[PDB]
Amino acid sequence: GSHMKAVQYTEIGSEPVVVDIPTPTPGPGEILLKVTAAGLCHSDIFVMDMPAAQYAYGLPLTLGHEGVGTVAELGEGVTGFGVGDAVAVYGPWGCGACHACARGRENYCTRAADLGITPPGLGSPGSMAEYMIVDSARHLVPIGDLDPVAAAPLTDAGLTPYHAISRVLPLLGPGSTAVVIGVGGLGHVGIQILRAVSAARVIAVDLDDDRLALAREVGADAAVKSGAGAADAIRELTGGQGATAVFDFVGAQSTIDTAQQVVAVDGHISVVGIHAGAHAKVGFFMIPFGASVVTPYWGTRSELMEVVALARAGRLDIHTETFTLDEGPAAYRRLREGSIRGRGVVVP
Amino acid sequence: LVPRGSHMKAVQYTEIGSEPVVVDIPTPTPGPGEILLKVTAAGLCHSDIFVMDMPAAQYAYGLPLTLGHEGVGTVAELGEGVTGFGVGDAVAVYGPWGCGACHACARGRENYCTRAADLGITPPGLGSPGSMAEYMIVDSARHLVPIGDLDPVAAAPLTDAGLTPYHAISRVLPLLGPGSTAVVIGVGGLGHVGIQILRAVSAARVIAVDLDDDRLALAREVGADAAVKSGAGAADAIRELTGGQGATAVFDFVGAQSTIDTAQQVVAVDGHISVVGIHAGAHAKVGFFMIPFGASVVTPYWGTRSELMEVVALARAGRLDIHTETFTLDEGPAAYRRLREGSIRGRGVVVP
Amino acid sequence: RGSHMKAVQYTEIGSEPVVVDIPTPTPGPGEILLKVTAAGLCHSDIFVMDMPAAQYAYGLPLTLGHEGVGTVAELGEGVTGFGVGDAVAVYGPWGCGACHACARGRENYCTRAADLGITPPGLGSPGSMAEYMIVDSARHLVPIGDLDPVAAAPLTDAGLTPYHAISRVLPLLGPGSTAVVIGVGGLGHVGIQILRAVSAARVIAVDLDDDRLALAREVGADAAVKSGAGAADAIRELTGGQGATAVFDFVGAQSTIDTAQQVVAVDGHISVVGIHAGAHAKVGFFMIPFGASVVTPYWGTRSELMEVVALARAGRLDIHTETFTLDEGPAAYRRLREGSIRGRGVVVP
Amino acid sequence: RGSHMKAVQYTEIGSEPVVVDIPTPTPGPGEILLKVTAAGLCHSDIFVMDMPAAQYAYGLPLTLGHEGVGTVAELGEGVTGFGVGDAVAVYGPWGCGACHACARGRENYCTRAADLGITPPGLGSPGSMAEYMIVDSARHLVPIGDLDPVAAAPLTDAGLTPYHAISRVLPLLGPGSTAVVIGVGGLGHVGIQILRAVSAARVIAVDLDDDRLALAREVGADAAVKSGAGAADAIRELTGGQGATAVFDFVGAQSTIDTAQQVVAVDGHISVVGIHAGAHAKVGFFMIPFGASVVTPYWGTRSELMEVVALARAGRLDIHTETFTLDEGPAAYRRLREGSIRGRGVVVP
Ligand SMILES: CC(C)(C)[Si](C)(C)OCCC[n+]1cccc(C(N)=O)c1
Ligand SMILES: CC(C)(C)[Si](C)(C)OCCC[n+]1cccc(C(N)=O)c1
Ligand SMILES: CC(C)(C)[Si](C)(C)OCCC[n+]1cccc(C(N)=O)c1
Ligand code: NA
Ligand code: NA
Ligand SMILES: [Zn+2]
Ligand SMILES: [Zn+2]
Ligand SMILES: [Zn+2]
Ligand SMILES: [Zn+2]
Ligand SMILES: [Zn+2]
Ligand SMILES: [Zn+2]
Ligand SMILES: [Zn+2]
Ligand SMILES: [Zn+2]
Repeated sequence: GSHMKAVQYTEIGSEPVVVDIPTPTPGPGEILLKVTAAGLCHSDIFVMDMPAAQYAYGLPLTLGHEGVGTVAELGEGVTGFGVGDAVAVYGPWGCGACHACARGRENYCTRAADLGITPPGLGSPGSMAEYMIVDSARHLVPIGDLDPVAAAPLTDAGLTPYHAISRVLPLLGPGSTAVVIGVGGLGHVGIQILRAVSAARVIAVDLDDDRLALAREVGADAAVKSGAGAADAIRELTGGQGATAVFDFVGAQSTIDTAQQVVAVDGHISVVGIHAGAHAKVGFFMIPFGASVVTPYWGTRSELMEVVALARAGRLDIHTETFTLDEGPAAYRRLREGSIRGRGVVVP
Repeated sequence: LVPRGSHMKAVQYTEIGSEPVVVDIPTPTPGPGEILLKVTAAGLCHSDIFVMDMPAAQYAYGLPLTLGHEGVGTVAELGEGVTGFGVGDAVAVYGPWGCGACHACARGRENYCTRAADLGITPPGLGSPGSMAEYMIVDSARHLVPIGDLDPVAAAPLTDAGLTPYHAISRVLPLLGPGSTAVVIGVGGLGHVGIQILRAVSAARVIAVDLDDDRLALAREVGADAAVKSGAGAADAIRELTGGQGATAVFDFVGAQSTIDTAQQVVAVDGHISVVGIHAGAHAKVGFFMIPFGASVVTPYWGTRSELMEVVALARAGRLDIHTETFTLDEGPAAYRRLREGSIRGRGVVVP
Repeated sequence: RGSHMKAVQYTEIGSEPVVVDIPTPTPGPGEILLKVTAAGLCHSDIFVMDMPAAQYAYGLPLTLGHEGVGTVAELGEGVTGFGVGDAVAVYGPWGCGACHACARGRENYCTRAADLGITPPGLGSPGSMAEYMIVDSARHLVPIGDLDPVAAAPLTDAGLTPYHAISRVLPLLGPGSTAVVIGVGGLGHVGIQILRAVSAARVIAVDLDDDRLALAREVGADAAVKSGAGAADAIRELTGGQGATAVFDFVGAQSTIDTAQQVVAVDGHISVVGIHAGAHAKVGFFMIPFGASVVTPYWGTRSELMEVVALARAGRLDIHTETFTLDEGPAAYRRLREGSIRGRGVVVP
Repeated sequence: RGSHMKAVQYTEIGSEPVVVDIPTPTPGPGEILLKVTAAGLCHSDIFVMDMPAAQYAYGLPLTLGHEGVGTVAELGEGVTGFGVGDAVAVYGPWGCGACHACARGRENYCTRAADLGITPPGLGSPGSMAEYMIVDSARHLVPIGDLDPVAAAPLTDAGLTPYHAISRVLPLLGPGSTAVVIGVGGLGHVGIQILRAVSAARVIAVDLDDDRLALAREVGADAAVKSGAGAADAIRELTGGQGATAVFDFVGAQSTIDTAQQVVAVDGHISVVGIHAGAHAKVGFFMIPFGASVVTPYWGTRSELMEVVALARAGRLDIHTETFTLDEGPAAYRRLREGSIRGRGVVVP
């Protein structure tokens, strides 16, 4: 096919539309994938709600940074995969040559911004299209016979909480407690990860009893309703010792405040969710001694392989709702109104 | 609506600036050479809105005016001397009446009659009584085209929604061979038919341009090879699909200055731009280094009689799928309100 | 044949052309070397040399002359179809020869020439204003037989360009049709001759001078009226109010384009042939009659140039010429700028 | 490359084609050497090889193959426009390139080719049924991109020839028109697909074989009629009493031409594309409807070949092919002679 359907963000303030664009051809070192599943996440809405001044990803933009597909054509000199191999796309592309990239932590590449290296669906053409280009073979991770619909969320919904947990995993030994705030998209996977790679007790925190009920099924040992009573409730569940780690996937100021009120001495707060302006206040007597705080970014490539390994072993169960490519824009309206059970996935 | 006597219901423009109204007016009787039709379907056109929005100083079609220049019906009464049609024959109304005697008319191109203006010959619904009524007069048998057993609702838009794009395409059809690209701007009442015509009478690649995801999907449904969003990025998106070579012909059914601007930015050397949609003041700028060499531009008008016959032949062969919404005569004014807000999917059609 | 040759070149922006001594070119494979017998002057050369430093994109130094006629001097490797001594005219608007437009015989509308940097002689490539010139391919040579080269040089542009413009709508110009010619200078004077030879259309001329109107009548215009605000009414006066089938605007000013839009007939045509930067037709509803198409044509096709040469060889095309030597080249361009050349200037090396 | 190559040649009148070794050609200036990727064969080759020895004057030996496709292997001196590796189809009816017909983009109707001895490859010049082939000029190569060469080879004749015949009267084939196709095995099979792609004409297929008529319906024929004395009555029955706008007779027998004259419409057209020696239409008053033109078209133009390639690459043209190796060339011609090839045989060296 000389052209292909793609869900694109074409102008500021408008809804994404299904438009026809040229089918890309892989240059030297590139790989062309036939997309088999493309995930939607709230970060797409956040990007699409940016005003004209702040948005810096160029228009038009093919959406979709949660991509999985099969190798369709290999660019010149690309060995490592064969036509038909099922692969997941590593999102946070880096330069590959800086100290951070050499350590595997391409998500923390120190030259990507200066060089204009952007992830697919966030500056580079995304996965919500019949075909997509991947810049390099090192940004492809094999998935074997993993169902592509289940695999697509793993590239962000799985990778991002996995990285946040991995940053302080040595603290989550037996006897530790991990608090998960927001047990929807990412927190649901975070709970499953915590139970798989650690023996820590998991406390779920969310506004909706519906979300709390599911959190208990996937391993959460206790559930608390979000609000002004959450802090007291969490400490009541842990005596007065606090939570070794708090993974806030909401990112609102109120949830960060709850995290700072319950984190243990020498603990950790991970601000994963994004609410513009929300921030933790790290100062003496405003947070326990030794309790570190960070805003993590996506994850490393080796962590993506580990997330795939968890899924192939039956340890990650991602709730998905499938959509057609033509249903792409409709799916984003569904995501906007919070009417999607778990994760939305477009199957071209 | 069961026929009931010497008066008929009609949708009329009666005073400047007001909405049209349904009225019970006398049923006309055909004079010698004329034909009385029982109307079976009357289509709504955006040009009706343009006419009804003209100020008193500009409007020159007389009041009251029975609206509707998109008419099909059945022969009800033959005027004196009229042979060639029998009572009951299903016919489509050729709209752009001409004098029939000038050089243009002698070639069938009555839409370009050079004497109609001087003689006061005006089309039904645009100066003469239109088809949005139970009955209508047609001036001459040569302005009737048989439609056979075609469904009236689907046949009525053929007289303008089909005929007008068909004529614009026909003007440069020899340019639209295999390997050519035809750009269609607008997938409304006319554009969604133009796409189908291009697929049926040419091997050109068809790229549609519109705003709504619904319109772009409609374009693909009716046969467009590709569809892109209108606006500032439309020109680049088209040239991406053409490999930067430019479009052989651009058919602009919107006619806004921005869409004409896009047409000039994508038209190929020696190509064509057809400005079909009407926006007052909007115009192409045909000058050196403002448009590619040899790229011609025209504002076409309706179509020829032989073209209308060819449009009916396309419909009877199953090559035209006209999207319609049906209204009653009493709903006529409400239908025009729907047309104003652009909530009519395809073409609105009144069925007496 | 000497190793050096005389030529006239545009050498630096904003300055006048100068006479120079440059190496005589040698034809590579596929090319043909001509001994120039006449090189025509054209106002388009002034337009090119008036481009500011930034806007000019035709390269320096540039041997001028895009109206070239000569005799075959040396055949490049593999070139047949012409023999040494054959008198040929140089087809100007070189194309790639391989795109759909080129394959249809419309090289002037080649869709690849710009991308490939293919430019006409004298407008990017070495022109004809020199003792010798290189032609890239044999398909850009047209035989002229024993036709006087001074007469043939203007045919390559002054004849080909109006001929193409008329040819685009010739089927409209049957008996009873009317063709309006605005401007009876170089191209319009030839345009009238063409219209009389290939059609039975009534020709009405429009110009600004009593002398120009009288010239128009002499070359076959049935009527002539003065240009200006009253021009449109004056034409409609002669046509009985019917409007003109086609309008060929060889001036191209905004005022003449405006006139053309006021006189063109329903389902007619307007050809904007003259070049005035910024002037353009306004093609929209209520600003132009229904069905009246408008185009800016470009030069002409190769088969059209053959037909122009056939008209001239049959005694149906005459173009007033003034002759200059190569040394008088820059002088002739001074004359061209100040509009003091009657007809077309031709340089004879 | 090796100093010699295999070629399927017609070396003696009345003989069968044989695989012989001949020197590998080298491209002179302006020429292109192709490595052949596909060489189609058709009944025109059998007709040529059936010419009696009494009519033979010159031409032997002849490398067969006028339906050639290949990749550029070596560029002659001065040739630009293609690079080594480019996939190209060979335009068959070579012309002089300088006459009016050639300049108009109708080299198939070149008026100088016969006098100059310019013959098509495989029909007077070395054909494509060999490891390598010479093309005289770059303008006789048409790029095909990534189109399968085996699918491209038949289109150089089985596609181009019906496309040209239809194109000659395409403006007549509007909605409401009827096109009759006599002989739907090869050229007519592609002609049916062309008619459905470039027009809205109703297509009536006429043939002797019931299986070929079923295939005709599958590729766009609206009706099927048994060829014979009753075909004219059956065709009229299908069109009322109106007749067919155009009749494309790919058989060319006297009986089929007679049927064409009995069904063509007033002001219609009859295209005699197939060849049967001595068969002809009788164009005279009351022997054919008024205004119905008759012609024997020849092959097609280069721009038409580009359009045929465009149709094929868009998935709108399909002909069944059976591939043979170059060593099997004679076997392919044996199969063709006994009429057991479905679609088109293609030789792949
Ligand atoms: C990092 C950006 C500011 C560009 Si965001 C939040 C609009 O999404 C891109 C990566 C997707 N994702 C989603 C949720 C959380 C995170 C995270 N904590 O890294 C990342
Ligand atoms: C000087 C220009 C920039 C306008 Si130009 C590159 C189009 O002139 C040289 C091409 C010859 N010629 C001269 C006058 C008019 C025309 C025409 N109307 O075709 C063609
Ligand atoms: C040498 C032959 C006398 C057999 Si002849 C010119 C029919 O074949 C040429 C080869 C192409 N082709 C095939 C069939 C018909 C036509 C045509 N109608 O031109 C052309
Ligand atoms: Na637009
Ligand atoms: Na027969
Ligand atoms: Zn995401
Ligand atoms: Zn890096
Ligand atoms: Zn209308
Ligand atoms: Zn008239
Ligand atoms: Zn000139
Ligand atoms: Zn070209
Ligand atoms: Zn053949
Ligand atoms: Zn020739």
